[PDB]
Amino acid sequence: NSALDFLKHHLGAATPENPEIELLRLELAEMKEKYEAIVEENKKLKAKLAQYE
Amino acid sequence: PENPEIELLRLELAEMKEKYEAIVEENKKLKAKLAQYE
Repeated sequence: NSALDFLKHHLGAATPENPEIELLRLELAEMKEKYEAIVEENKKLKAKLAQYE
Repeated sequence: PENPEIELLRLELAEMKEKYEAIVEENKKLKAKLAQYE
């Protein structure tokens, strides 16, 4: 039963907040921020080259 | 720590970083090729 299943997963010992995991998640978010910025720049450089060639 | 969840997170962090070093490298070529017209 999907109802019981969901209940069975959301009940019990929650996951203790691990400091290493929180860090890594913030590094991931941070790295993704930087990546998306450069994707913007990368798209601008490509727009410029379109003018030439 | 030899924790699957932690190691998985490190793998994703490493991938995102690899995807990021590729555009950084990708633009290197662009800027350089761009000044062949500008």
